[PDB]
Amino acid sequence: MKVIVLGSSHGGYEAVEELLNLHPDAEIQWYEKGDFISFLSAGMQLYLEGKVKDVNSVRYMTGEKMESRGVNVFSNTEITAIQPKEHQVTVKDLVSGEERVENYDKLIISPGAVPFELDIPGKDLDNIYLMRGRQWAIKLKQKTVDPEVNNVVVIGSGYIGIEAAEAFAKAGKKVTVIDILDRPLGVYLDKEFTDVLTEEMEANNITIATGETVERYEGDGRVQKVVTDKNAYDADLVVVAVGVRPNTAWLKGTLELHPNGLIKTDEYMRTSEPDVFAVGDATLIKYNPADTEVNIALATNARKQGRFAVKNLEEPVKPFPGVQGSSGLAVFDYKFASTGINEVMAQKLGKETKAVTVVEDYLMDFNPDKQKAWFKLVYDPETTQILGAQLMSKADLTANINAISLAIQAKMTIEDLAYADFFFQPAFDKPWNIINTAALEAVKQER
Ligand SMILES: Cc1cc2nc3c(=O)[nH]c(=O)nc-3n(C[C@H](O)[C@H](O)[C@H](O)COP(=O)(O)OP(=O)(O)OC[C@H]3O[C@@H](n4cnc5c(N)ncnc54)[C@H](O)[C@@H]3O)c2cc1C
Repeated sequence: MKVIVLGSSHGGYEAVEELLNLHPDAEIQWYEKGDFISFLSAGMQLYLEGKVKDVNSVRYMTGEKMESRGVNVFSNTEITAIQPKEHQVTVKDLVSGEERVENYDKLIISPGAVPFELDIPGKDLDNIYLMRGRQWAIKLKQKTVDPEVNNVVVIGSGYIGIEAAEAFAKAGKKVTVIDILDRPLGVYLDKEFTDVLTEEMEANNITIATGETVERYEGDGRVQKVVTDKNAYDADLVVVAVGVRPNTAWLKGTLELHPNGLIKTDEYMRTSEPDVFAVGDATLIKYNPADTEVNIALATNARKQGRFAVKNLEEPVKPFPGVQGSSGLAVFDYKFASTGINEVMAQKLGKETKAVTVVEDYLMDFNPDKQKAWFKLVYDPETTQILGAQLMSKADLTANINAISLAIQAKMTIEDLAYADFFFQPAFDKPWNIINTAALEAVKQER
C-alpha cells in the first residue's frame, strides 16, 4: 500500500507515526515544501526570550531520523495539485524546478494555515513582520537586540499576539497591542481574568489599545506609524498576529471546502473524495461542550486527527471522540489554563450558561506559601453538567484543567465535582481543593 502524507507539521507527522506502527509494511512518502522538517512554532517564545539558544533545536523530528525508519522524506518539494479520481498528485521539486506525477493508494493532507495579513495602505513597508515558522522566528529574534527598535506595535491580542508582546517587553522595548476586540485573550478567558492580566501587562509597559481599527501603516520605506480610526502610534516594528487563513485555495474545485476555506471532513477525517483524508488547522473538529464542529487551531487537535486518519484508512471504523478546546499559557507571573465554553464561545454558539468564580488562597491560612488563585466553573443551567472552566494563579495549578476536560467529556455535573475524590496534603492544597470548592459554590447557588 503506498500512502502519501502532505506536511511535516503536527498533523502530517502523527499520521506518519501511526502508519509506522499500524502499517509497517507500507511505502510511505512524506512531503514538505519547506526547507526544515518539523520546526515547532509553539516553541518560538522560549527562543525569543533566550531560554533556548539554538533555533534549530526547536523541533521534534528530522528527515534523517524518519528515513532511518524507512520513510521516504521529500523536503523542498511541493504538492501542487491532487487528481482524486486517478489517485495521483503532481509534485514540484522546488530546488531543481522538476515536476512529476506520483500515484498513491491513500493520501493524508495536513496543509495548515498561513498568517492573515491586513491588506491596507502601507501593507509592506519594511519591518511589518508575521509570526509563524523558522524564518520569521530568526528575523523576530534579530529585532529583539536591535538598538534602532524602540517602539513595537503588535496587532491582535490573542494568544500569539500576547506571546510576541511579552517577548519584546522583556527585551526592553515599548510595546502597544492594538485590536478591535475589547479585552485581550477573550477567546480563552473571561473578564475577571483578563482585567488582572491587563494590569500585569501595563505594569510591564505594554499599552493595550482595544476597540480600534487599523487603517494604514505610514513610513518612508520602512514603517514608522500605525494609524487607527482613533489614534496614531509610533512603530519601529509591527508584528501582525491577527489570525490565520487555511492554506486551501489550491484545493478549490478539487475537494469540497466550506465558505471560509476550511476543508469539509466527516468524523473519520475523510474528505469529499475517495481515499483522501484531511487533518489539522485546515479542518473543523468535533467540539464536545456544544456538540458541534468548530475550527480550533491547536497542535493537540492536529496530532489526534492525524492518528485517527490512519485508523480509518481502510474502513470508517473509529469515529473521532471530540475535544474541549483546552489551552494554557503563562503571561509574565500568571499561569492560566482554560477548557470548554466561556463567554465569547457561548455568545458565538448561542449557548446559555451559568458560572461561579472563586478567588481565594489555594493553601490553608497557616501555610506561608499560600497564594491567590482564580477559578471559574461554567455549567449548563438545566442539567448542571460541566461546560467549561478557567483558572489562573502565579502558582502553577494548570494541571487541574485536565480533570475538567475529562469531566466535560464524561458529562459530569456540579454535584459530581463537589464531592469528587481529590487528594489533600497541606503543602499542596486545601481539604476541598480548587475544583471541589468552586463546585460546592455552584451546588449552593442551585439549591
Ligand atoms: C506562534 C505559534 C504558537 C503556537 N503555540 C501553540 C501552543 O503552545 N499549543 C498548541 O497546541 N498549539 C500552538 N500553536 C498552533 C499549532 O502550531 C498548530 O495548531 C499546528 O501547527 C497545526 O498543524 P498542521 O499540520 O495543521 O499545520 P501547519 O503547522 O500550518 O503545517 C503545515 C505544513 O505543511 C506544509 N505544506 C503546506 N502545503 C504544502 C504543500 N502543498 N506541499 C508540501 N507541503 C506543504 C507547510 O510548509 C507546513 O510545514 C501555535 C502556533 C503558532 C504560530
